[PDB]
Amino acid sequence: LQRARTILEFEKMLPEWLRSRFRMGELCKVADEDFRLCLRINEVKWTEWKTHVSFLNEDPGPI
Amino acid sequence: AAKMGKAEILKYILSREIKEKPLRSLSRKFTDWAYGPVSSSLYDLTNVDTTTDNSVLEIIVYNTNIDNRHEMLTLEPLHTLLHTKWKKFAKYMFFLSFCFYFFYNITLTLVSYYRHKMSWLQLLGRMFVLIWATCISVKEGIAIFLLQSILSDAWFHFVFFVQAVLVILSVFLYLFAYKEYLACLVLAMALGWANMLAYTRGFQSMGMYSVM
Amino acid sequence: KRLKKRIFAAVSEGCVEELRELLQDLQDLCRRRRGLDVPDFLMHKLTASDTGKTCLMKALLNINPNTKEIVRILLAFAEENDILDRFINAEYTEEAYEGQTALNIAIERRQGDITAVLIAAGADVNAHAKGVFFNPKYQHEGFYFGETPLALAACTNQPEIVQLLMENEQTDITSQDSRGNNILHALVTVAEDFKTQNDFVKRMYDMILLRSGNWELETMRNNDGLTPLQLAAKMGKAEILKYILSREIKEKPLRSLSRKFTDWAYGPVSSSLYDLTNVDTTTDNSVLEIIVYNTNIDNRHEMLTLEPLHTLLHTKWKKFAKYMFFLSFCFYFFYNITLTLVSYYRHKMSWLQLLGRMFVLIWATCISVKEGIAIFLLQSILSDAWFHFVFFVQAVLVILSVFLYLFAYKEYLACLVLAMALGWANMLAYTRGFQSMGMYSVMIQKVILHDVLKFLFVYILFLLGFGVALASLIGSFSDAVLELFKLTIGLGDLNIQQNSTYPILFLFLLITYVILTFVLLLNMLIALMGETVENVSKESERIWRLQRARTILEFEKMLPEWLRSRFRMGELCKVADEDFRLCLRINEVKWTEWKTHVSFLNEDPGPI
Amino acid sequence: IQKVILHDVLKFLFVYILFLLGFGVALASLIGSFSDAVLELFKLTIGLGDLNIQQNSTYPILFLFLLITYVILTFVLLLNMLIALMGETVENVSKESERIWR
Ligand SMILES: COc1ccc2ccc(=O)oc2c1CC=C(C)C
Ligand SMILES: COc1ccc2ccc(=O)oc2c1CC=C(C)C
Ligand SMILES: COc1ccc2ccc(=O)oc2c1CC=C(C)C
Ligand SMILES: COc1ccc2ccc(=O)oc2c1CC=C(C)C
Repeated sequence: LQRARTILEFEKMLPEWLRSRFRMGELCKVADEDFRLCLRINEVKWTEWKTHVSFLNEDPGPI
Repeated sequence: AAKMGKAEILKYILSREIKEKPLRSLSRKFTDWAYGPVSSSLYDLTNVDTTTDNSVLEIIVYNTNIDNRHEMLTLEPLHTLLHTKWKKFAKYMFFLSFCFYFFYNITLTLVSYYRHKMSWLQLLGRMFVLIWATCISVKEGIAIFLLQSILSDAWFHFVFFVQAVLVILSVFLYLFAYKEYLACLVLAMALGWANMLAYTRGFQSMGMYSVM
Repeated sequence: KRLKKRIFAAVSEGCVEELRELLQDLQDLCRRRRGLDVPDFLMHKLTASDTGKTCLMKALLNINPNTKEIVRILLAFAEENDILDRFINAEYTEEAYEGQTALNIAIERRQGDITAVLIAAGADVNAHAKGVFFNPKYQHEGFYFGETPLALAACTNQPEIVQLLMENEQTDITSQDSRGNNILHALVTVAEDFKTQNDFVKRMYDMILLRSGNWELETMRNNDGLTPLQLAAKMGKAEILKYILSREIKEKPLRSLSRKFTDWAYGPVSSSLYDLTNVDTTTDNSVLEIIVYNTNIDNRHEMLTLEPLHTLLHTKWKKFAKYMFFLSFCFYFFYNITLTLVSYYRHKMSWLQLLGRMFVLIWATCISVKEGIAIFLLQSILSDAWFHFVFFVQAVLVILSVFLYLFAYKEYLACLVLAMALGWANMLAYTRGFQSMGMYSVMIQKVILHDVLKFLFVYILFLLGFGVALASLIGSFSDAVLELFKLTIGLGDLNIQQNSTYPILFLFLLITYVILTFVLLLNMLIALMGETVENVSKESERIWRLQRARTILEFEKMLPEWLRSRFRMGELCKVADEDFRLCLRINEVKWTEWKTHVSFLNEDPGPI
Repeated sequence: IQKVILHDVLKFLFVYILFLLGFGVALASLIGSFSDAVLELFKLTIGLGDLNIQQNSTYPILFLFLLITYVILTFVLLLNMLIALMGETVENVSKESERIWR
């Protein structure tokens, strides 16, 4: 918790145009006429086996 | 859900994947691509990031009255977003903070009793002390004025301001020509080494040397 | 161009009747385009130009409950135009995804029903996927299933689809992809422990192996040079390596493809012959030299409790190195005793002094030769690669000393002392054998040195922190700061207690230093009783088994060749028709598993 | 129990004698010269600080650096013995010394 305060306090110490450069996440079209700043987290699941019907990008490549 | 500390109802907001086709928009944790057992999942940061006035970070982290803050900070669009901010901001800045404050207290004891046209390394060393201690009184003077709390980190904003003001109050006594130019400057340097112990909040090996 | 994109759109959804009339339009497009004879025109209207994705791919990507109807119309449309070979066996042309071959899409989507339709129509079941995705450089970028549709069926846990591909004719089970792997490498490459994977990789290793029936597809080497046993050791896959060394197969027509033969069983007492065909240091690689001489993996203590490994360390210990390591411990101990005697204590020299100096000169040169090889042959320096260095340092400094006597320098005396002082440091490095000396390893002593230096890093600050306040009450600091830590040693000072300025304040400052140091000293013992106790007692017992296991293998390379011919573990046994394998005997007693015994080599149970 | 403790102290002495001999050869170079210096070494742990051998003719700053590393490393080994007794001896003997007493 004491580290987590020092991360937020330092971000207010940055200038405004530094936070524009250092930006976490990318814009992604998740629905029709929608764009959201989104974080990518890659996970590997071996137990839950199912066919995949809810997926945005058909071609799986990190491009 | 962040301010009251409700944990498992906040897991449901940041991981609300909805696979139904007519309303997939009302969802977070989108799946970008899945191939067999390897799947790439886009969590959402519409209000879960310090880019607006409030955020889920500033309400979870900058908060003392609740409870339970370590459990909410292991939720997945939060716990990754601390770690990505740590890897690109503050593993550089906190180590840069640790050196400039360490070279500050080294310079205090050297120019005090050990060592116009002064010596060139002695003049630039005294130049480094005068500007930097005033920056701490300005910086920590704001953080006290903006803000139970003193158990966690609100006391630690005070003591750097105390170390800053006593150096400034010392040289002001030289303008008023008092005897306490010597004694109060010593108490500032002795309290200065106390706050280098307050940079032990980052180091995991120094977790057992906290104040708690 | 509107007609093309409406086909890819109608295929993406369940629009059956829209897809029919588009094909009725596209067939009417071919009647006006009879001049090109439509090989490529039928491809160009059903395949994107840049990516090479086909309409048959596009249905299998987007699984909907009308997918079974979309494909059977497309395959019937491909059959009317006689283009079914190019329409099914088509592939991407991107930099990634090279040859994804829509059969592999249906196998990925866990759709076994539409899988059989493609195979019966002819889907070229050995269609190698390539490209940078399926052969990823980083682990999270892609998925390495093994570049074979037969591999992906068993790697993604589809047992009935393993059956459909294998029983097909031109499956070619022993195929090698890029990187050279079999299917058995691909199952070994992709596995974890029993957590996260409920044993499917182990049984998918099984089901492919019985239908193979031969010793190719498990004695085949990839481009690196490894068999699926050796590659199971190098990557550290634990429970798939339990299955190789304990693969007993009780079926009569193929009992040869087995390890852990049962030699004789009588009631609850059974004698089991494990196998050592490549599990013993008699070839270039082995499962011992790949498990023991390896630092990059993880997990080495778990693989070394597997049964043809764990016994084979113990049998080598009982007949080689409980003799040699105790012989190593005495010759190095008599070495450092002889150094300090001939240095300062004690032509025609004295006879016991001349033979003592004779023992030092030849032996220290042997260490520089022996450890000079082990450095030249070879992250690593955390475990035993640093310990090969220091004996060479102790060897060379004695040799460099006497060379300075040839160059007549003053440093014949001083460098020889530093060699002797470093010589007693390496007798502490013979504490890797003794189990009582497991808590005196370097891994624990590094953690303790980490926890003391950070305590000094607290203590120096409070030494400087209180000490500036001592310097004000009267170098004045350099006199007072020496009085401060000597007070903790026990030097109480009376004259500086009687200060001119504020004697009651300096006495109050002294008593708070004694208390706060006593707080910090108690704060160090909480750090060691809290953290160090549990985890290192797990770690120092696992690093002690491993450090012994390196000393057993290093000693075996120190034996001559004809000594390893004499000292031989295991015997030759006829386990099948016209087969002989060097095999270890392990006698075990099982009382719970009751069964009649039908798989046994020797009918008469006697140890003869 | 008293056999196990005597086993764990003698192996600590078997570490300590080596570091007594190991640092002590470096003490013998900075100036029997060893037999005078090796007596000063363990009496320093008893509490006999010596002033004249602190003022060496050859390299006084090196011998002071050698002295402070002996005090720390012995304090490491002394802490290393208490980890051995709190880690192993506590659980098993409390199972064993109650069964051997009955
Ligand atoms: C170093 O990044 C941080 C920093 C602070 C915290 C605080 C709360 C927490 O539970 O997690 C955190 C992480 C994530 C660490 C890793 C290794 C993903
Ligand atoms: C990166 O700079 C730092 C680093 C750490 C601290 C610590 C406390 C504080 O109040 O101030 C700090 C500053 C700002 C100083 C300047 C000169 C802008
Ligand atoms: C003394 O033989 C050794 C030597 C080293 C190891 C290292 C790993 C391991 O787990 O087991 C080992 C054994 C077997 C001991 C017995 C009593 C069967
Ligand atoms: C059995 O002999 C030993 C024993 C232990 C060691 C230890 C390290 C080493 O590098 O060398 C050794 C030798 C070889 C010495 C000779 C004279 C052939």
